[PDB]
Amino acid sequence: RQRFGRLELKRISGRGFKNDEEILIGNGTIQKIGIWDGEEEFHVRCGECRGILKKSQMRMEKLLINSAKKEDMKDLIILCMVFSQDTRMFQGVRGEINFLNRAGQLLSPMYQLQRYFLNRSNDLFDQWGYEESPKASELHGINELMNASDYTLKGVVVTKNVD
Ligand SMILES: Nc1nc2c(ncn2[C@@H]2O[C@H](COP(=O)(O)OP(=O)(O)OP(=O)(O)O)[C@@H](O)[C@H]2O)c(=O)[nH]1
Repeated sequence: RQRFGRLELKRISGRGFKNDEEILIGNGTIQKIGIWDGEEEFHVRCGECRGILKKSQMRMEKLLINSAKKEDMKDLIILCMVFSQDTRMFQGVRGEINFLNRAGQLLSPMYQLQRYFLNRSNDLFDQWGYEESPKASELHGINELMNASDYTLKGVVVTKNVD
């Protein structure tokens, strides 16, 4: 099991293979990043929100989460978008990613990105895009307010709390 900031993950399936790549991100800077290749699925948790994450190389394919405190839902979605290394997430960077840690050093790129988008989720969501919500009975779409809606952040769905 693994941790990516407040994101907690447990592998469900697949294997990732990391390759160092130079990535040209949205603010016109080149970052060196271990890019994970391959299909992978993870149980994911952030605080009280739990879900299933499906990803492939630089692509979040699907994110299924439960209803929870909105701040936990939103952070889970963002952390999953960053963790999946989605190209839309890389392209969403506008500002600088030059955060210093409590030690005077630059955070590593993936941790810059996590810190950046948790701070500027609109830069991510505007870049990410919306699509028609699934109409499968047990799922609904979710907008940037973490409200159920007819449109959803692409690839994200929420389960209803049903007894
Ligand atoms: N897609 C994918 N990402 C992983 C996997 N394992 C670790 N990561 C992520 O890849 C990055 C590098 O993590 P590691 O190789 O485990 O170790 P690290 O380079 O010291 O980085 P940290 O452990 O996060 O401090 C981290 O952001 C992890 O979240 C994996 O199996 N699949």
